[PDB]
Order: sequence, then C-alpha cells, then structure tokens
Amino acid sequence: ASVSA
Amino acid sequence: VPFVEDWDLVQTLGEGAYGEVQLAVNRVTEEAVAVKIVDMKRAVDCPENIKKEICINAMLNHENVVKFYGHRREGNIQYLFLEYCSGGELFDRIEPDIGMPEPDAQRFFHQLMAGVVYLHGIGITHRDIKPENLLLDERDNLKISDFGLATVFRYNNRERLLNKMCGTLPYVAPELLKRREFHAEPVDVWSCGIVLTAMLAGELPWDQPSDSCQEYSDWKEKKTYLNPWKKIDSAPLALLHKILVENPSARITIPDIKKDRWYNKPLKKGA
Ligand SMILES: CN1CCN(c2ccc(-c3cnc4[nH]cc(NC(=O)c5cccnc5)c4c3)cc2)CC1
Repeated sequence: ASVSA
Repeated sequence: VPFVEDWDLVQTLGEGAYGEVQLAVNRVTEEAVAVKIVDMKRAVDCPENIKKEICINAMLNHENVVKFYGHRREGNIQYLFLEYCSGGELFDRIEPDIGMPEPDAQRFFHQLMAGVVYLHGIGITHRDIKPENLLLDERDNLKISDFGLATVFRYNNRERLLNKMCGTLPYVAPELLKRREFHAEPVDVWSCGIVLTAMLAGELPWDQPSDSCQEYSDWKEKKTYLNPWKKIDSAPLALLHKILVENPSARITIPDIKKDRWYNKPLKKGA
C-alpha cells in the first residue's frame, strides 16, 4: 500500500 | 526531487468505524507521518463530518496537539497527513490497577492542560478526551488527537452553549446526562480529571456520572477510603476533589488548576 503527497 | 511525494504505508496504527490510520514513511527521506484514511462512502454525512474535522485541524498549531500537515482527496477517499507519535497511546502507559508513577502522571497532566488551554483559547472544544486519544512522541511529549467530535464553542468573542450528547461515558461530565444545554469548557476539564484518575489508579472511577451508579454516589458522599481514591495521594486527590464537582459552574477552571498545590509540586526530574 502507498499514497502520494 | 523525484519521488519525494511518495509514501509507503507500513503499519496499521489504529482502526475504527471512522476508518484507519497508517504509518507512512517517505520514499526518499524516510520521514514518518501518520495518514488517516477515510472512505466518505461509509456514511451519508461522512462528507460533511470529515470536512469539518479538516477545517478544525487546519486551525491548530501547538506542541501538545497532533499537527495537521494537509490533506488530499482521491475520489471517495480522504487522506489526512498528521504528526506521527511514536510512543503510541497514553492508554498503553497506564498499568491496570496501578496507574503509573505520580511524577510521570503530573508531567502528562501539565502537557494535557497546555494543549487544552490552547484549544479553548481558540474556541475549540475536543469533547472526547481520554487516554486512547492522548498520544506520545519519541520523548514522551503528550499530543491531543482525533478532532472527529471537536467543535467551535466560541467565535467573535461570543460563547455558544452546547447540547449535543457525545463523548465516552466514563469520561463524560454529569451535566451532559442531566441538562439540556451546557458550557463546553467544564466538560473538557472533567474528562481531563477522569484521565488523571486513571493515570494515578489504573482504573476508571465509574461506568457513568449518574446517581444510579453506586461508585459515583459514593464519590459524592466522599467515601475516599474506597478505590480508586484510596490509591491516590492526598495532594492530587485534593485536585480531583475540585475537578470532579457535579455543578459545572462550581467546578475548577483551568486557570485555577494551574495554581493548584499538587500541580505546582516539584516531583519529576528532567529526562
Ligand atoms: C500495542 N500497539 C497499540 C497501538 N500503538 C499505537 C502507536 C501509534 C499510534 C498513533 C501514532 N501517531 C499518530 N498520529 C495521529 C494518530 N491518530 C489520529 O490522528 C487519529 C486516530 C483515530 C481517529 N482520528 C484520528 C496517531 C496514532 C496509535 C497506536 C502501538 C502499540
């Protein structure tokens, strides 16, 4: 799992 | 700098009907932040609710409040980037039926008052203070978290009385169970007094502050030879006697808690 800023 | 906006989600910090909070580590810098993830599709009003919580978080900037860095929407999902507190929850530093060393409780209580004074100073009440929501950083500094129930009680120098029944029963003030409207500030002062009781005794004094609850009646009748009170030394117990007062208008305010004898007793050595 990942997310962008 | 390529990739500096990429964050890997590496650990579940918390979960609940509100959604989840994950530990996010920057792909490039390895900076760690917590990311609260909310699915606005879970409830019809989640949209307005989370929007309110972001609005409130944007107003806050204090060392004893979980800092809010910004947010990003992705369709129906909202991502809130928040200060990561590596020491976890104050909840987990409270030993069952023991509590924690009094000087440690005093230092956490000072830090909690600082954050609550800050919030009330800008007109925000938290409405659900308890150990599960008071987080600790790498140096054991306390930071108030979760503004999902927070609301404005003062705006343009005018106070709005509250009427919403909310919070958590063992920590909630008695006036929410007996009165239609109430001032906000004394309710947060009350939950801070139950948090102090838990830190010094490792147990909550009552299921709820109603006469029907034997433990609450016993307190009103000053039976302090019973637990949790018998486990608390006299100086902090004198402070709890001023905070856990049923009438919110007679209850001690924070400026007077700051002048309390126990509050000012030198007890805790620096790290
Ligand atoms: C045993 N194990 C138990 C858990 N511990 C544990 C360790 C770290 C954290 C933790 C750390 N940093 C945080 N920043 C913001 C948080 N939460 C929020 O902002 C927030 C939370 C709910 C609703 N709304 C907002 C948050 C929670 C929690 C538990 C680690 C050890």
